[PDB]
Formats: sequence, structure tokens, C-alpha cells
Amino acid sequence: EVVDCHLSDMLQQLHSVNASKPSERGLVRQEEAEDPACIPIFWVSKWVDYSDKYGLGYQLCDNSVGVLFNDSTRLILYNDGDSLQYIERDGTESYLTVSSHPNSLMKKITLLKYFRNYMSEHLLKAGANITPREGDELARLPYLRTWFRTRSAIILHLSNGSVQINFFQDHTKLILCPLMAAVTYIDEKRDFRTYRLSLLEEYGCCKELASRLRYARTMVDKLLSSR
Amino acid sequence: NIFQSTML
Repeated sequence: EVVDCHLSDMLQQLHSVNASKPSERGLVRQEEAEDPACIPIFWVSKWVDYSDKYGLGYQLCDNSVGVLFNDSTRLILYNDGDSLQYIERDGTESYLTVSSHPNSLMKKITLLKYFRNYMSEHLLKAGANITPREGDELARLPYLRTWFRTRSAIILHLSNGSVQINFFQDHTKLILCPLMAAVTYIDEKRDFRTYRLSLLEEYGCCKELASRLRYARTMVDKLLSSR
Repeated sequence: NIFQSTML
């Protein structure tokens, strides 16, 4: 696994930005750190925590759906509505369809269908105004590795290294990628920007983004520490 | 109960 490697890379990137005290500059020039080409390929656009019974269902921005079940397995339904991928507790991956699957997955496929319907009828799509980055052969559709909720946010850890943090109080969100070394920030008003983290060090940023990057570092440390 | 992201 490059999972621990990617989390450490992210802690590197966040520590350096946070150590530079970026909201504490004389003149902050946040816009100089923007790079629209660093926007993620994938992020979580909807989610429903039904972990008291089944697990966590979610939709990614490409309209694929997934569930992280309480037994730590994952089922993904691609946006063709037909292909599935199953990921076991130990990460072993297998491929199936709605018409070709082992009997052992029938309940979990049905659960995914109920989650899919719930999300479609009730939940707003986060990032609906964002065009995702073009995918290429080096990237694969990710699954939800793990998640947790604090009093102030839900933290979502994807299998491509990305970490997403949705804040409950004001609906602001961060998408962190340790390969781009970038953070996408969605503010309360649904405006979005993607910044190269090294450049936020140089140019600074507002107290709002600085505060959420401090919180992000603590959450990533929390993810690594449980691993 | 159940918790979820931002509703329509």
C-alpha cells in the first residue's frame, strides 16, 4: 500500500503550509496560489451515514455510487448503472455486474440500490458547478477507504490518497490531494478554488482557509494514527 | 438514526 505514504505526504504538505503561518502575512495574495488545472478528478458529492444498520453510502462527482459497509468491505456501482467492483477488508478487488455476481453479494447489491435511491431523491450534489479534472490511464475510480465524523465535520479518506472534509456549520469543504499537493476549497457560498499548497506558503491566505487547514492537519494525523 | 449530507 502507498496509503501510508500518501497520508505522510499530505502531513508534510499541510505541516509546511501551517508552519508558515499563512494568514499572518503583511499582504495576503491568495489568488496567486490558484491553479485551476489541479482540480481533483473525484470527490464525494453526497453521503448518508447509516452505520447504525448498514454503513456509509456515498456518491462521487461522476455519479458513481459506493458503500463502505460496517464489515469494512466496499461495493462500487459505476455510473453506467451496471458494472460493479467489490473490495474486501484486505483490499482484494473483484469485478461483477448487476446480472453476474456471487450469491454472497446479493444483499449488499440491494443495499447499494437503496442507498442510491435515497441519495438521488433527497441529497444535493456537492460541487455540481465544478467540472472535474479529466481522468487518464494512471488514475482509477477510488473507493472510500474509511471515514469518521467529529462534532464539526465529516472526514472522508479515498483510496486514491485524497482526503475530503465537509464542515457542518457553514457547508464549507476541503478536498486535499497529496499527489497534486493541492487543496480545493468550496466556501459557504459554493464558490470554489484550487491552490497549490507550496504556493499558499509563499503568498498566504485568509484566516478562514488557514483555520480549516490547521483542522485538516489534525484530521490527517488522526487517520494516520489509527492506521 | 441516520445522518446525511446537505438535503435538497
